[PDB]
Amino acid sequence: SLGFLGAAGSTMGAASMTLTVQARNLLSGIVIKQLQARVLAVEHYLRDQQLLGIWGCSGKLICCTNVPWNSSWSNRNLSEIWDNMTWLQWDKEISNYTQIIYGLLEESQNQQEKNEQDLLAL
Amino acid sequence: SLGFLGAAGSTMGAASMTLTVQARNLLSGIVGIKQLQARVLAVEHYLRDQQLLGIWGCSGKLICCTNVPWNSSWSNRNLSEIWDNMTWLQWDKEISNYTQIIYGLLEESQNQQEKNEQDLLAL
Amino acid sequence: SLGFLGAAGSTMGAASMTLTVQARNLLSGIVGIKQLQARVLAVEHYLRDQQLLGIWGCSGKLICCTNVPWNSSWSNRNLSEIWDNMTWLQWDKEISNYTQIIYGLLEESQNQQEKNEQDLLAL
Amino acid sequence: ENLWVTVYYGVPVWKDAETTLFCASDAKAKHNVWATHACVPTDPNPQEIHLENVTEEFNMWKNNMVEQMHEDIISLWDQSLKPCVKLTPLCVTLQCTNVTNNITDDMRGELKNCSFNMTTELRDKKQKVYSLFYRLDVVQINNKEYRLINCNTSAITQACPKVSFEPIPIHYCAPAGFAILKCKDKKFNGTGPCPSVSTVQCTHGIKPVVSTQLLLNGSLAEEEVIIRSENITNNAKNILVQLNTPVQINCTRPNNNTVKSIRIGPGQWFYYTGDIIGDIRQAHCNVSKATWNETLGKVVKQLRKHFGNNTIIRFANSSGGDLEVTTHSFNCGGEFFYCNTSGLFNSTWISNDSITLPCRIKQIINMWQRIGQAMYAPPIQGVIRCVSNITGLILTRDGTETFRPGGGDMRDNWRSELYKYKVVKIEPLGVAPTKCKRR
Amino acid sequence: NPQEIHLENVTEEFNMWKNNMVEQMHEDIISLWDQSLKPCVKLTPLCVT
Amino acid sequence: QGQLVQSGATTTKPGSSVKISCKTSGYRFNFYHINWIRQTAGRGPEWMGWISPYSGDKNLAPAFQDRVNMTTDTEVPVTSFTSTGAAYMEIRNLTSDDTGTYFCAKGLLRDGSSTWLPYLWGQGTLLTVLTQSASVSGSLGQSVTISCTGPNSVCCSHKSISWYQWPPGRAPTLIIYEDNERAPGISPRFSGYKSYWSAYLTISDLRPEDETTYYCCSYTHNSGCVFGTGTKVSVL
Ligand SMILES: *[C@@H]1O[C@H](CO)[C@@H](O[C@@H]2O[C@H](CO)[C@@H](O[C@@H]3O[C@H](CO[C@H]4O[C@H](CO)[C@@H](O)[C@H](O)[C@@H]4O)[C@@H](O)[C@H](O[C@H]4O[C@H](CO)[C@@H](O)[C@H](O)[C@@H]4O)[C@@H]3O)[C@H](O)[C@H]2NC(C)=O)[C@H](O)[C@H]1NC(C)=O
Ligand SMILES: *[C@@H]1O[C@H](CO)[C@@H](O[C@@H]2O[C@H](CO)[C@@H](O[C@@H]3O[C@H](CO)[C@@H](O)[C@H](O)[C@@H]3O)[C@H](O)[C@H]2NC(C)=O)[C@H](O)[C@H]1NC(C)=O
Ligand SMILES: *[C@@H]1O[C@H](CO)[C@@H](O[C@@H]2O[C@H](CO)[C@@H](O[C@@H]3O[C@H](CO)[C@@H](O)[C@H](O)[C@@H]3O)[C@H](O)[C@H]2NC(C)=O)[C@H](O)[C@H]1NC(C)=O
Ligand SMILES: *[C@@H]1O[C@H](CO)[C@@H](O[C@@H]2O[C@H](CO)[C@@H](O)[C@H](O)[C@H]2NC(C)=O)[C@H](O)[C@H]1NC(C)=O
Ligand SMILES: *[C@@H]1O[C@H](CO)[C@@H](O[C@@H]2O[C@H](CO)[C@@H](O)[C@H](O)[C@H]2NC(C)=O)[C@H](O)[C@H]1NC(C)=O
Ligand SMILES: *[C@@H]1O[C@H](CO)[C@@H](O[C@@H]2O[C@H](CO)[C@@H](O)[C@H](O)[C@H]2NC(C)=O)[C@H](O)[C@H]1NC(C)=O
Ligand SMILES: *[C@@H]1O[C@H](CO)[C@@H](O[C@@H]2O[C@H](CO)[C@@H](O)[C@H](O)[C@H]2NC(C)=O)[C@H](O)[C@H]1NC(C)=O
Ligand SMILES: *[C@@H]1O[C@H](CO)[C@@H](O)[C@H](O)[C@H]1NC(C)=O
Ligand SMILES: *[C@@H]1O[C@H](CO)[C@@H](O)[C@H](O)[C@H]1NC(C)=O
Ligand SMILES: *[C@@H]1O[C@H](CO)[C@@H](O)[C@H](O)[C@H]1NC(C)=O
Ligand SMILES: *[C@@H]1O[C@H](CO)[C@@H](O)[C@H](O)[C@H]1NC(C)=O
Ligand SMILES: *[C@@H]1O[C@H](CO)[C@@H](O)[C@H](O)[C@H]1NC(C)=O
Ligand SMILES: *[C@@H]1O[C@H](CO)[C@@H](O)[C@H](O)[C@H]1NC(C)=O
Ligand SMILES: *[C@@H]1O[C@H](CO)[C@@H](O)[C@H](O)[C@H]1NC(C)=O
Ligand SMILES: *[C@@H]1O[C@H](CO)[C@@H](O)[C@H](O)[C@H]1NC(C)=O
Ligand SMILES: *[C@@H]1O[C@H](CO)[C@@H](O)[C@H](O)[C@H]1NC(C)=O
Ligand SMILES: *[C@@H]1O[C@H](CO)[C@@H](O)[C@H](O)[C@H]1NC(C)=O
Ligand SMILES: *[C@@H]1O[C@H](CO)[C@@H](O)[C@H](O)[C@H]1NC(C)=O
Ligand SMILES: *[C@@H]1O[C@H](CO)[C@@H](O)[C@H](O)[C@H]1NC(C)=O
Ligand SMILES: *[C@@H]1O[C@H](CO)[C@@H](O)[C@H](O)[C@H]1NC(C)=O
Ligand SMILES: *[C@@H]1O[C@H](CO)[C@@H](O)[C@H](O)[C@H]1NC(C)=O
Ligand SMILES: *[C@@H]1O[C@H](CO)[C@@H](O)[C@H](O)[C@H]1NC(C)=O
Repeated sequence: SLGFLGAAGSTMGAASMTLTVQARNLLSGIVIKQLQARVLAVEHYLRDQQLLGIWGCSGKLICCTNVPWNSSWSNRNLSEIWDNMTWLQWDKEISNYTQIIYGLLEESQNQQEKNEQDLLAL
Repeated sequence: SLGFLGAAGSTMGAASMTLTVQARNLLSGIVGIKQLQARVLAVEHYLRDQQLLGIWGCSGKLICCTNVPWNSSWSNRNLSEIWDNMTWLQWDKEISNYTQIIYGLLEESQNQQEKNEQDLLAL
Repeated sequence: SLGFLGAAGSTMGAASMTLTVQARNLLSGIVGIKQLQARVLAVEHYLRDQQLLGIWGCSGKLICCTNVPWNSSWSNRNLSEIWDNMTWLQWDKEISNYTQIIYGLLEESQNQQEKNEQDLLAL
Repeated sequence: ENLWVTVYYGVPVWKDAETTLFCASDAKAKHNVWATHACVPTDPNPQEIHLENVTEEFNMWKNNMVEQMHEDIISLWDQSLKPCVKLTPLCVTLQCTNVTNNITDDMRGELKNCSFNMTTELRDKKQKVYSLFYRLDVVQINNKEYRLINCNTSAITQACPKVSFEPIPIHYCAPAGFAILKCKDKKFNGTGPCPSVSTVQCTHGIKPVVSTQLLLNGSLAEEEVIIRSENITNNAKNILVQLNTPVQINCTRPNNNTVKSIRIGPGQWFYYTGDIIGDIRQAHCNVSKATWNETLGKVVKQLRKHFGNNTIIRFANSSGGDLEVTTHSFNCGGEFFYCNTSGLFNSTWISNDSITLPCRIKQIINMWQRIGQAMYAPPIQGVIRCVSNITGLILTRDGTETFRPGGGDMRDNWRSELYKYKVVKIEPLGVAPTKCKRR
Repeated sequence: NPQEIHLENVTEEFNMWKNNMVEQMHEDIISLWDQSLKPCVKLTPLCVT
Repeated sequence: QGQLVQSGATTTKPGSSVKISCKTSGYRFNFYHINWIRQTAGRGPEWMGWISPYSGDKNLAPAFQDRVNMTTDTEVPVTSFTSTGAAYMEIRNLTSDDTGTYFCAKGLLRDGSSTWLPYLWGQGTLLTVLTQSASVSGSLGQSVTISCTGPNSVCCSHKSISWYQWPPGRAPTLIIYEDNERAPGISPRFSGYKSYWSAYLTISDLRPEDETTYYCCSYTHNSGCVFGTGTKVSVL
């Protein structure tokens, strides 16, 4: 337990084990312009849950998907990522294809919902 | 991929296959008293829609089935006469007579389903 | 059906069977700088209640059971001495000494449960 | 066969509604009266989505975007007028003369040289100064004594000389969960079901041009010329004519006026009309005669579609009322022009070179909604000349037929542009029966 | 209790001359000065000989 | 709902070309195809062709390939879901052998496998291979079963079968479509069944108004209605 943003410079795997400590400080704390920031802040939180729900990860901090990993995004290996980099430099390197990944997650969850609706008809 | 509200005049089944495209533009986009009042108003409608979504047990899912049956007095039409035959606009226009009753029945059915699950999990 | 806050003086179990009736009147109704400040504040309390609901793994459900046990030092009373014996008001009055500890333990239990599920899904 | 209810989030169903609309303008940076700096600057791509098989009922005469824009424009005028210097000390007795006005003995009163005592930076001292006032801004007392028109009726404040009254495009937009319905029918009457409907988040660039009897810098009809009215059979409802070929108008004041900065009080410097360099001429507007005749012909050919091919209609000038109603009134270069339009609507049409219009100049203008607040337009130096497109008309029926122009309400000018747009809300929840059951 | 959390292994690029807190504080101070100056008595009558 | 009104009953000698109008009301004229079907005295009911008042894409029978001309004009939206339209049809090399009653009928749905099927029929205008049961009858309370069959060019799952009730010279009415599904408002006493070589229409608990003739249609998603000979029912 290191606190809020404690594992900024740590490896990605070390920071992955403490996700609630950052999740519980996204809309709380002590919060005319000032009220505008709160109304703006909640829109970004709901922006984060809207994308969370549209991918089928409603109410879960770690969710696995059906889309595969494209090597053109990053050629590095698993032991070359989790015990090898911090989230800052990872987000710096992969910041070239995040939107594409988000769209693929959206469409994969949409087709998964359609498949479940088709399957539930027997 | 037709975009936001692309299947307005389309059949209900065709629009049902693209639900994310309308769901992702309900609280985002580009949105001084007038400007801030609309955002606070807009977020209340999303939470109005999500609160009803959760009270029926459809939390975080765009297609959810229920336990309540279909009452013929609401509408006598058939399935193939709805999904491949009508648009969502005229459907909401015609069924706008009994929506409150259906919402109440969904509420009570989910409540009794939760009570039944609480009773069953005691073994 | 007694309405909103009907079972204030009733036993806790009696009020437990009507939870939707109180849940549907937390952000709706009929709700102007003063007026807008309360709306923005009111939705923060609903999200304050919903955020804690999601971090414990009870996303979108009014009755959820947990993995943490009951500590006798909190309260020594029995089940028939709680559900058929007291109202929610006096219960919240009595248990208002250790709620924060319970909330933290719920947080950590859900976190470890998520970690266990991530470990198990790797086969 | 036991069919169960199924919920869908994000169904294409909308309902007509009224909501608050915000302003967005393309980037240009001084600061105009419309406070367009306070609106969002960048429009990347106004993404219009054609809604096929969607025929929706529009009603421009019950539209709510127009009322919102009306109140917003009033708010912009008063917001720009709030921090400027008050002119309460200016309501005094004036000694006025015809300075070289007695040339032909015609336009002697049009502009007048007035001297008077006025306050200075020190409370105890006074200063006697002179200026030039247009005829339309002063009223006699009775000798050569005069007084401002607004003194007996309202308080007076001048505009700050940095804000420009030139209109710039405004894109009106709807918040999240709302949309604007654009009807793309080229023969849209303005009311009823539109067969080809599209959706947008923002309108096109709309300029707030305050004009009368002639719509300036407006949108063009794609085909024919379109005639709109609530109850065309009612003479008490104005007729809005929209053209497809714009007619160009050239307005000018050639009097080379000069400004004289005079200090009224602490941190307050007034701008009077100092002198006129060169000749003293008349402000006027030109329009080509043949183009006006052709556009009048195409207007009457569509007017005949609701009154008969054989009935003969004619065009005459205004019937009376306030100054702003009986004239072509607008804001050119900054100063307010009022042009006599008797030379335009002076033709009778039977079953089957350029002209010029004299204009007078005002700088004391009162608000068209509430009387009790008056704005002094600071005089503009040099020679004023503006070229504009007349694209629409505001006619009034009398009850053969005669048509007289007019329309003194500010919201007519906005109705001339927001007929294509309709604001709707989205209820994205939809229930329908299916053969699926939970668990 | 101003809770400061040391971010170890974190080397971050700072730039005080392009910082935005300073300009914001400048405008806040100006706004506060004018807010305090708004309701007090004007001295226009004081400009005499 | 929805209603379709036809033109007048005028007569003309061979060699000419006549036009028949069909005005629609009470529904989106763009949402459904329109079919023209002619009932001849010396022949069975013949599907002539359909067009789409939305896509303008036409498809006729090869017997009317180079001899019939069918057009429409744009709709007039009445409400968000009601429209008024028209449809015109002519025959170029027209003789006196094409005498009969012509019907214009709107499509069944706007999607699926039975889109263009003639569902809502008109009043009928007076002008100048699939075999079914010969004749069957019954009494009040019992059930009847009418057969329908034809060669491999018009039989089998390969195609879909519909069942129509048709009073002589009057407005028809659809009973069964895609081999088992019945039209809305049809009593459950009617049942459709389909074997690999024939289709059966079962009618239990008969009633006096059922004294009528019946036909069956063989049709795919992009073809025409292949009618039958006819089954004359008797009593009352
Ligand atoms: C606005 O409203 C109009 C009118 O309702 C809609 O147009 C309908 O669109 C649907 C599909 O969107 C059409 O139904 C489909 O027709 C397909 C082909 O029909 C064409 O066939 C030939 C091929 O070129 C054309 O010559 C002919 O004129 C038709 O245009 C079918 O393929 C569809 O499925 C059927 O066939 C396939 C074949 O593989 C099978 O797999 C299926 O199971 C099924 O049997 C389907 O039938 C319908 O015909 C159109 N109606 C009209 C009047 O044109 C618009 O779609 C609508 N717009 C929006 C945006 O919703
Ligand atoms: C409006 O009226 C005022 C009077 O209140 C005019 O100002 C006066 O104009 C006269 C004539 O130009 C000036 O007299 C001249 O003075 C100069 C300089 O001493 C002298 O060389 C000339 O021979 C002549 O005598 C007078 O000084 C001036 N007074 C003031 C206070 O300005 C003004 O010109 C009028 N405006 C117009 C547009 O006519
Ligand atoms: C209708 O639109 C036209 C153009 O879109 C307007 O004409 C514009 O009028 C203004 C002031 O009358 C002109 O501004 C001046 O421009 C000159 C250019 O050298 C500048 O030196 C001046 O300081 C001043 O800024 C503007 O140029 C002119 N635009 C064009 C293209 O000619 C017209 O005013 C509009 N009509 C109404 C009633 O507002
Ligand atoms: C007056 O009308 C003419 C013609 O409608 C305008 O010229 C058009 O301007 C638009 C936008 O600037 C162009 O897309 C067109 O190609 C132009 N066409 C022609 C024939 O010039 C002109 O801009 C209008 N002037 C004013 C002041 O509104
Ligand atoms: C209007 O009058 C002003 C003077 O009041 C003229 O301004 C002069 O313009 C010329 C241009 O070459 C300059 O050289 C002079 O220095 C200007 N004089 C002053 C006092 O600034 C202006 O040119 C006149 N305009 C018209 C159209 O007549
Ligand atoms: C109004 O003024 C404009 C420009 O001052 C005139 O338009 C010009 O017309 C001449 C024709 O001799 C062309 O050569 C120019 O190119 C035009 N200028 C522009 C900017 O297009 C117009 O003719 C005048 N109209 C009237 C009625 O006087
Ligand atoms: C079907 O008949 C219509 C007439 O209602 C034909 O439409 C006209 O045909 C003529 C001759 O080709 C053209 O000059 C007209 O422009 C057409 N339209 C109208 C509105 O008159 C149509 O061509 C005929 N169909 C075929 C295939 O010939
Ligand atoms: C990787 O991405 C490229 C371009 O985005 C695409 O063509 C390719 O199919 C992708 N491969 C995989 C395995 O996803
Ligand atoms: C990301 O894109 C930028 C600009 O195209 C490029 O300079 C950079 O090398 C890219 N990085 C990766 C990891 O693809
Ligand atoms: C249908 O609704 C009516 C009144 O809402 C009710 O009396 C009836 O029992 C309902 N039927 C079914 C089958 O739910
Ligand atoms: C749906 O089917 C019915 C069947 O009678 C038909 O009347 C209607 O026009 C069809 N379309 C709609 C939008 O209801
Ligand atoms: C809704 O109810 C009203 C009043 O009972 C009735 O007039 C109307 O026809 C009904 N509409 C529908 C679609 O049931
Ligand atoms: C009860 O709580 C105390 C302190 O909060 C702790 O020491 C003890 O282990 C707990 N026991 C149980 C059974 O939860
Ligand atoms: C809670 O604490 C208060 C004082 O802090 C005490 O009076 C009360 O008895 C306590 N109740 C329980 C149930 O521990
Ligand atoms: C200006 O001239 C007109 C011409 O009739 C005259 O009536 C008026 O009194 C004059 N004003 C003066 C000299 O102040
Ligand atoms: C200014 O005041 C004096 C007071 O003696 C008066 O004589 C003079 O007429 C006033 N000025 C004007 C323009 O009336
Ligand atoms: C002010 O004077 C004008 C001059 O004619 C007059 O029309 C108007 O009625 C007067 N206003 C009042 C309130 O007397
Ligand atoms: C405008 O045109 C529509 C189109 O049908 C018509 O219904 C309406 O009556 C017309 N209104 C006027 C005022 O002419
Ligand atoms: C239009 O006005 C006339 C008389 O002014 C009136 O009789 C008629 O009812 C009005 N039209 C409508 C739709 O009310
Ligand atoms: C008027 O002339 C037009 C020609 O454009 C014609 O269509 C219309 O029928 C005529 N109306 C009358 C009443 O003669
Ligand atoms: C406008 O001019 C006409 C003649 O050109 C004239 O009769 C009329 O009185 C004038 N109007 C005004 C307000 O001067
Ligand atoms: C108006 O028309 C009449 C007759 O054509 C003509 O005598 C008169 O001079 C015209 N006046 C104007 C201002 O056009």
